[PDB]
Amino acid sequence: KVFGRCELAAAMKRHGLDNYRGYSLGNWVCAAKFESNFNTQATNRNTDGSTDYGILQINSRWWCNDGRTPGSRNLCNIPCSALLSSDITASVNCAKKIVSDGNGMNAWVAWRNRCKGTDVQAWIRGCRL
Repeated sequence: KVFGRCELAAAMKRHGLDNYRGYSLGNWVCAAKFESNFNTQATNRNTDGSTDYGILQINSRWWCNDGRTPGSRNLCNIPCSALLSSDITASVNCAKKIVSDGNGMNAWVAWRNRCKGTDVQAWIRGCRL
C-alpha cells in the first residue's frame, strides 16, 4: 500500500507514534517519506546482506527474521514480511522498540540526514488529525 501523506500521519497517530520518545508526528512522517516514499512494500538490500523492509525500512540484521541474514537477531519477534503489510501495526510496534534502543531516531540514517533539524511539522500541515 502506498499511503497518502496525511493518511499515514493519521495512521501513525492512531498507533501512538505522536510524541513517542519525544518525537513529534512530523518526524515519523518525514522519516517514512525518505525511507519508503510511503510504500509499505518497499525493500532494499544492504551491503552486509541484510535487508530493510516497509515504510520505515526496518533492518533484518537486528529487528526481524527473513531467514537469510546470517548471524542476525529478530528483536521485534516478527517475520520481516509483516513489515510489508497494508496494516502498519508491526512496523509501528517495531519502530517503538528501535527508537527506544539509545540513539533515538538517529537509528534511521535518512532521518538524521534529511529530517533532523528541519521544519518537520510541514509533513503534517493541512492534515485532519
